[PDB]
Amino acid sequence: VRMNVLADALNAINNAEKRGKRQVLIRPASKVIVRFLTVMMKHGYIGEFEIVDDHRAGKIVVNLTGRLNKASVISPRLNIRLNDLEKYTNTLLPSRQFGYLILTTSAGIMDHEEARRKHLGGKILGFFF
Amino acid sequence: GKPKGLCTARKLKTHRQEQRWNDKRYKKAHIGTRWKSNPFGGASHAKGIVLEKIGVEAKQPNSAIRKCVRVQLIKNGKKITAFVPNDGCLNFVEENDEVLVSGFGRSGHAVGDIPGVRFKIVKVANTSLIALFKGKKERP
Amino acid sequence: PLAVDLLHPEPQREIRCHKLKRLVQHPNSYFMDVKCSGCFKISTVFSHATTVVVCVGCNTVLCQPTRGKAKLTEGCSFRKKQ
Amino acid sequence: TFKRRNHGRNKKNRGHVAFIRCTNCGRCCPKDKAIKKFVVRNIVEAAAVRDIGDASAYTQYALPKLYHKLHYCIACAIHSKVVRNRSREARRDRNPPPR
Amino acid sequence: AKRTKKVGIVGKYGTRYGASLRKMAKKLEVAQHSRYTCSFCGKEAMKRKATGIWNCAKCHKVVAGGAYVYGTVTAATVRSTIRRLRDL
Amino acid sequence: MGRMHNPGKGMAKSAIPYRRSVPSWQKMTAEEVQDQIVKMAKKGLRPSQIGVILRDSHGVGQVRRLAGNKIFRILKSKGMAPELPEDLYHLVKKAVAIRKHLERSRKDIDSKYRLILVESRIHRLARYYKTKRQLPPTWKYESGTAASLVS
RNA sequence: GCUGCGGUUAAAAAGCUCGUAGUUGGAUCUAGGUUUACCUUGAAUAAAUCAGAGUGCUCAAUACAAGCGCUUGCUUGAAUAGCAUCAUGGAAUAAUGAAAUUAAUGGUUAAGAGGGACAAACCGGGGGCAUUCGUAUCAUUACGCGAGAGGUGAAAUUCGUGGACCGUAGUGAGACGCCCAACAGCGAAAGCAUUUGCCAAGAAUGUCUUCAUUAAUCAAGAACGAAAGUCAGAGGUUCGAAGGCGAUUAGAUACCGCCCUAGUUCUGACCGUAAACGAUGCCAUCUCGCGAUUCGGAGGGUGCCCUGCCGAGGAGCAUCCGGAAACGAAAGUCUUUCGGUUCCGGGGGUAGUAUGGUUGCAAAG
RNA sequence: UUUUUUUUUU
Repeated sequence: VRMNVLADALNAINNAEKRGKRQVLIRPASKVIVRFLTVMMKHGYIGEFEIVDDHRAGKIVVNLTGRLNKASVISPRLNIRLNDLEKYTNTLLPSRQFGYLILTTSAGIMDHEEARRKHLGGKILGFFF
Repeated sequence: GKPKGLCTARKLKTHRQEQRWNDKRYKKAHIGTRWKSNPFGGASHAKGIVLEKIGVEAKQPNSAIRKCVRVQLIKNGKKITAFVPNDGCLNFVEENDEVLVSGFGRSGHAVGDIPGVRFKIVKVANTSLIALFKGKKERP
Repeated sequence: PLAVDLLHPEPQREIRCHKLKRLVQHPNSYFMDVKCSGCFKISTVFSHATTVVVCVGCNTVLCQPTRGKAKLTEGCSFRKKQ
Repeated sequence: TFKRRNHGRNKKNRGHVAFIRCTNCGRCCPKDKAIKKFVVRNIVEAAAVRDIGDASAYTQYALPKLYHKLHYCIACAIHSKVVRNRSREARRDRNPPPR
Repeated sequence: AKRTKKVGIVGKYGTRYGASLRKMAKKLEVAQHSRYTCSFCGKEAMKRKATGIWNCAKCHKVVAGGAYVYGTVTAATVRSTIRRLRDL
Repeated sequence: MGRMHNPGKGMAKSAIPYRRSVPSWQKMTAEEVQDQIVKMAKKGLRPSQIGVILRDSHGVGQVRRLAGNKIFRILKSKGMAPELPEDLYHLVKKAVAIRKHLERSRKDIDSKYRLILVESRIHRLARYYKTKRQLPPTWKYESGTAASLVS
């Protein structure tokens, strides 16, 4: 039974990136997936993507730029306080010079740098680098 | 795989406790019969009375007769076998002597080629065995 | 190949792809108006019909259910309704 | 150490396969595991076909044949040299040997 | 409440005659004191009168059956054989 | 078909068209189709068969698209809902048939296994319908009375 | 080992399935140009200790002091940091509720989730009950034969002129379904194979049919579960534990041969264990090429052939990555660890032993 | 056809 569309999507992206493919198809698309991909694109780790509509959950087609090392989900969505954000980033990200921790906060889905700028905690969604 | 849900704290904690008992160290330190089984009753040393002097054949490939002594502990009256270290030190130990006994070093396990001996002598007649061996002190 | 247009698949591949695994699902079935020699009444029928569809007036069997597409009675033709 | 990928049998999609009794030993061996040999021979050895023909009571008689399907357990097959051990690489070859 | 755990009807025998003998008697005692569906009126009203005699309380039919069961397996197979021969 | 108690990873299902509009050639009216559905319900057919007949003969691809409502909803509004939902009714009927078969053949261990699975499905479906208030809260599947209930 | 271990072979996947608690659960409602849960900020929150600011106790551990003028004096430090409750703001994520005189009157979609329906010269050693047939083994009858037959490495025990063994033709019993028969099929697993009839069930495929989250895994709980074994009743052909003989041997309580008892078979109950093995738990998802094979479908040619055809199986050889390696298209997508969930392991023994509990007629589980 | 053994340490 499927229980994490984001986990499936990120696994598919990772596999396609490893194989060196130029496009990847993501099944059950969702708002969370779209926001995650938007953050990745804004930081330049993927190209453009299209949301194919089929009167159902829909699909996505993402253009891979051959620049992403790993995009992983963190389950369960543990609550991250602004005080332990530093510990979580040090643990999960390869370096302090690159890589992003994606959180969902009351403001919205963003990366850990923007969350620290706005002094927001929240539940962790995943990370990419 | 282990549970990963956000509300599985009870399962994780209970499973950890259940499996800690399959750990030799944890079980040895929490079984409950430690005091009644350990001859020293959880102490480091114990005073006892020498009953006889015995010789223990060293394990293979070594060959020798280790000079041990049978002791009865005062605190509980349990019988143990203790090693008399150093050379010719069995002479200092007479029968019906009050000896201080300590562990052999491996926390209740045999040491070296001596089989089944887990204790050694530290003092005889309130005198240090090392002092007697070195000649610092003499038999009371 | 690494570079494949997942957005615009080749029409022949889309035809020779499973109905569910296409980019957007589309059934391989269709509705057909059937003409039977005789009464010459056009009758709409589902391609994969599992019921014996019967002429309203002339009471002649038009299709026979099968494992896949329904089998049309001999002498009856069909045309795909748009 | 696992010697063979098929574990010495030919059992796939199956739980249980009935056994056969070997030809020599009589041991029970699963039918997929037993070494099977279909043998078609002349009813009379090659050295006596001429004698039988020259003694034939008919102008033209077709000499019949013996058909035997033989099942061997691994032990009685190796001993009889119906099958032989192979190198590690040659073990994976599945084509029948030349006859 | 369940009065007896396992003895059931043979609880009348107390501790006598041996466990295995009482166990053997239990099956047949239950069977002979049970009520069976009549094949004529269709109601569960067949009761044993004497060994081999089964009377229906409703339709008043008397049938020759088993000693402790309304019908026996051998009689059933014989009936099946006769019916099969009749059909073919 | 899917897998509930069996190891079947089937991939055969209807693929509804992307088009949500009635075809131009489709001239049956939204009210006429409702009348046809009520007529078939009078005759005694259930929604699964009503839809099949409408698709095979009358050319109605999706009654939801044409009439704007699901067949069971139409029957409910017209006050023709059955006592038992269709799937529950069929499961109960299957259980009754398997039992009747086992009364005769008591060595059919496979039939015993199938009965166990069917009754487990019955109980789960009944729980769901009781949650949705489609069954009386005290409704319970009784082996003895199930035959009359489903007949 | 939550972060963060391992379970094919090193210890470790329950035989298999159903199932309550528990855990976990698809997508979807203002993008643009009522409740909770959670996060932020405050409030309430003894010292000593820990961290930490200041300060030449001669340094330090400490301590909480002290430093300046000039006398009648001034100024000081003894900081700051360190579940539940209340309040504030935030409205993503995750749960939860609303409707079966006017107004657009009020039902999200129909999951490459799940269930149910409908189709089929459908598919199958799937299951059950009856039934038909076949040689063979054994016994026995009739007829012929004439002295060996059987068995082994060689023999012997054994059978044989009361005429065996061998032939031909019958008769009877019980067991078993050869060849076809396969890297074939079905079943949850255990397992399943002579013909036919009946009974209920099911897979896959087809589907513009229906319901609409009904789902995954599952402590306790429950069904099934090879062989042997136990109880009762029938059968007792073959083979055959135990037993008895003949060999072999130093011995031979064995291997070999002969005669056999329980058993092997049927019916109704027990037991619940196997190297019950793929020594690999289940559900979902992604990653490679090739040509074969079983079932169904689509499109053509003449049951067969073709379609680099579509699904679903069961495999094999071109195999990224992985692995201690053997090897694995999963045992890969894991220090770049993190989809959900159940069970299990923690150096070797003692030991699956003792004791207690429970199940069983016992054996034992 | 038969074919059992090979003290301790190094």
